[PDB]
Amino acid sequence: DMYIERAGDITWEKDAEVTGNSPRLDVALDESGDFSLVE
Amino acid sequence: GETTDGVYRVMTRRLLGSTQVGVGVMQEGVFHTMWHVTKGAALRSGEGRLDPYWGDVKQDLVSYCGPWKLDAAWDGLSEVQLLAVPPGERAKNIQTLPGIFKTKDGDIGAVALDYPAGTSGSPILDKCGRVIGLYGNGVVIKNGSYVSAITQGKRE
Ligand SMILES: CC(C)Nc1nc2ccc(C(=O)Nc3cnn(C)c3)cc2[nH]1
Repeated sequence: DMYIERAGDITWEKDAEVTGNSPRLDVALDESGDFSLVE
Repeated sequence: GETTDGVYRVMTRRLLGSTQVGVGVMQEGVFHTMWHVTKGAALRSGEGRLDPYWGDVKQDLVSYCGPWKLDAAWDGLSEVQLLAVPPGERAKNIQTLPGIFKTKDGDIGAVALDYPAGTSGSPILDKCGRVIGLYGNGVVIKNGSYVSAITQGKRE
């Protein structure tokens, strides 16, 4: 049995940790909702 | 039970101890999460029951108590925030500029942040705090890191 617990408010926080890159990737989505790399 | 707007953890007592399988968003009385988290199964909120209302395995999304309410979109230009809710750790906002997932049916925004599978369902936000999508359905790239799509549903 699955259950839910509150974890916080949904807000934009100024001066948050800024990380992560922005890659342009060619992908395919299958009938089961799975993404795969197309190269 | 708890119907307050906000981000929630999705847990189970079926495995060892209490295990976090995913995250979801409560908005306008509707609970929104990714399909692979709940597999469409019913949820418990305190002493109340949340029954599924809509779902699609291809979109990897599911809504409880009502129809999908999240309708904001990434504008293709601005940086966004992943309000990550990791297992056993506090809610943490992480800002990044999304990349792209090019598909035969159109481009989709994508966040290059890597978090455990238990983080799936955590919302991605725009400057006004509106939910533009959910994190957790993506791909494993060359260097072994995970890159997730910004997954958004349709509001009728
Ligand atoms: C690369 C590794 C170090 N990290 C990593 N973060 C993940 C987040 C989600 C999933 C995941 O399995 N999603 C999914 C979406 N749909 N389905 C069926 C399954 C995997 C992950 N791996």
